[PDB]
Amino acid sequence: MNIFEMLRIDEGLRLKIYKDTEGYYTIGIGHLLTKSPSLNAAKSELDKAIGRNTNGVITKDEAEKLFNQDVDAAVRGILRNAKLKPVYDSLDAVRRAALINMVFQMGETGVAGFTNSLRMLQQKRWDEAACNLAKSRWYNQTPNRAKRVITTFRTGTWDAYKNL
Ligand SMILES: *SCC1=C(Br)C(C)(C)N(O)C1(C)C
Ligand SMILES: [Cl-]
Ligand SMILES: [Cl-]
Ligand SMILES: [Cl-]
Repeated sequence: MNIFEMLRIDEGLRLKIYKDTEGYYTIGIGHLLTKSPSLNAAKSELDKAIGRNTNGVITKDEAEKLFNQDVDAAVRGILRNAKLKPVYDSLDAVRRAALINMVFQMGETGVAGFTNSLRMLQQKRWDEAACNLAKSRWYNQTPNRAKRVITTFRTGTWDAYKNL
């Protein structure tokens, strides 16, 4: 298991524009195109992202390219952020993946806002961090995915992603 395999499980793979859990136009492996309710706007974002006039459909290779960029962007976002960087630096490799996962899903600013959870993570109070993380819109809206990510922070193992 690694961050790519982890996010691939959590995000799935779809080669045609679809709406994510929040109803936003998305493609590939959880690549958010736009929050605009306009399919045309989403298609424009897609063509720009891929560098060609797509019929709202991409190849697996193209999906994986966007995915690579997006994982890179999440890590980059964590390292540039004054709140996220110290937490990330304090974590082991498995828990680092859990933090990247959160940033991939909700964005740098969103995760940076989890002040109390971040402190507990920094303190290595894993059970307490786990409980605090669950007290969120994130957990309530995507409970199975949040449970997997939280289990990863709680245990520092890939147990939540085995047999998946
Ligand atoms: S997060 C607080 C709780 C814990 Br530690 C367990 C035992 C899982 N619970 O049922 C809660 C929600 C009270
Ligand atoms: Cl998805
Ligand atoms: Cl992009
Ligand atoms: Cl879920």
